[PDB]
Amino acid sequence: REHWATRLGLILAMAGYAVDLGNFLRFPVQAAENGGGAFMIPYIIAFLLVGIPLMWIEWAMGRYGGAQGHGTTPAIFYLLWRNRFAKILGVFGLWIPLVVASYYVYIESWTLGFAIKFLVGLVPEPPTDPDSILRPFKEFLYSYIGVPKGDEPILKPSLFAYIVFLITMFINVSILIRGISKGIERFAKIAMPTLFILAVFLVIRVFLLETPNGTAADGLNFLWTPDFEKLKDPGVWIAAVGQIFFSLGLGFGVLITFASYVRKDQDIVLSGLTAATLNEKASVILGGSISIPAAVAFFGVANAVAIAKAGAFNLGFITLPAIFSQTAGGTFLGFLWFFLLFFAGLTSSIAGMQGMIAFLEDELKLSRKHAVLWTAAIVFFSAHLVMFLNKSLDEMDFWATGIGVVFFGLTELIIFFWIFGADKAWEEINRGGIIKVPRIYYYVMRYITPAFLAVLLVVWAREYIPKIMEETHWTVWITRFYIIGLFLFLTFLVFLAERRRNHE
Ligand SMILES: CNCC[C@H](Oc1cccc2ccccc12)c1cccs1
Ligand code: NA
Ligand code: NA
Repeated sequence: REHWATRLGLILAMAGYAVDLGNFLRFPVQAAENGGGAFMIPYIIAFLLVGIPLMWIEWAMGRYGGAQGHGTTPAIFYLLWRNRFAKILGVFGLWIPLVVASYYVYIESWTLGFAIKFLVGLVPEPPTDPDSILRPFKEFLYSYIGVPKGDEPILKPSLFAYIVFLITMFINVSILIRGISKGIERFAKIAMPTLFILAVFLVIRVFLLETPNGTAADGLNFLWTPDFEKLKDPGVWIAAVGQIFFSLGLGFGVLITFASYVRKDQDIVLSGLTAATLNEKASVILGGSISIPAAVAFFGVANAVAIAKAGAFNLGFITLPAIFSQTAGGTFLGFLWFFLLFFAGLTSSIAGMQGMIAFLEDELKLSRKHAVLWTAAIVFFSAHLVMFLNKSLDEMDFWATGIGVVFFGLTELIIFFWIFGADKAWEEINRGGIIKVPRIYYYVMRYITPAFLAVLLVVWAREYIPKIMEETHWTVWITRFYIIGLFLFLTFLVFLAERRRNHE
């Protein structure tokens, strides 16, 4: 079985996964809408009661399973719990990241495409007024995606967008086919530094932004000034727990798979806590210093609320490109910005797609080459639903992310710590640990963490399901049809996996 070559490379791969577009876009938007600096109170709390505990647990289950040659949850859940159901529950952690890959790698391709379009200067050049500057870029993006101009829910992506998507897929395969060490780890050692450099460079450039409408200091002001009155809202405390979950990448079965390449007695306590810290630093220091400030600097603090309510997607693909077109040498900035995003995704997409590679290797005894190619084949095929069918992307995101993560995490907690036994689990976490987990975290992992995840479940159940189930167009059933079909298909492979083992 493959293994991580260097302790550093492990942390950089793990952090590479956690650091993504969410760091630079989603996190700054969530903070501004939920108390600003006051949002740090429920965010840090969720990081300590839910994020950190679950991080150690997925690392634990991973290494525990990796020692026995199994990187995926259909096998691992069957080692913690020896039930027919546990294999089935485990399919979700094989199903979830495969659904994400079905649309993320594509979104990742956009950044690459925009990065190229900006580097060669093939971008709109306005013209004055905000809607006169944004619209050429709002339309620039829509021509790439192929946003429907009619009542039809049909996307028509440009030939370029499709070709970049193919190139992007190819790039992923290139790294993935070289294995864990000479591929993922080797790239994590290049990507993360390059990522940091670009972030700092952009940060410095943004602080020097001065327009008649405001400055970057106005952006850091609006973002970090604390509105404690919003801490009364449960929704802020829900968004915080959700964000931490989302930022660390919990519930996707990616940490589990990655940590299964960690050797049996190697540290996971300190190593995980490090990678988790790298992610958070990137979010508050780098990410919160580029997007929101620059937006406020150019449009003034007057629109800072309107900008934040415009969503993370608009901020990153319409707003920020439009601002760069108005700055000295801004075409290059667009290139640095999109190339910054590109790597941030590429370091996550190679992680997300490793779970399916691992399964085919571990359970179906496929070579790494075959396991990589077939995984690429599945993702490429399924993506056409995202590329061509409007709002398919959102349906996959909704189900996979939302439910998947919350439900799976709570499943991971119960199986490992309640079913497999808390004491056996706690030892599994602290074993080989450079530092030991604080004795108080035993109670957090056993009660506080699943309580949070459960209240999150209930709130989530009440607010978002009734919405998607009735008010959405009928075409969502196509996406539902397909993502259900995937789960059935993955059930079947798991079935074939166990039938092959009884023979040998
Ligand atoms: C927070 N770090 C990774 C984010 C996570 O990343 C992934 C998580 C799981 C599988 C993935 C497969 C391909 C690409 C990214 C994947 C997601 C991003 C967007 C929706 S879910
Ligand atoms: Na993150
Ligand atoms: Na990444």
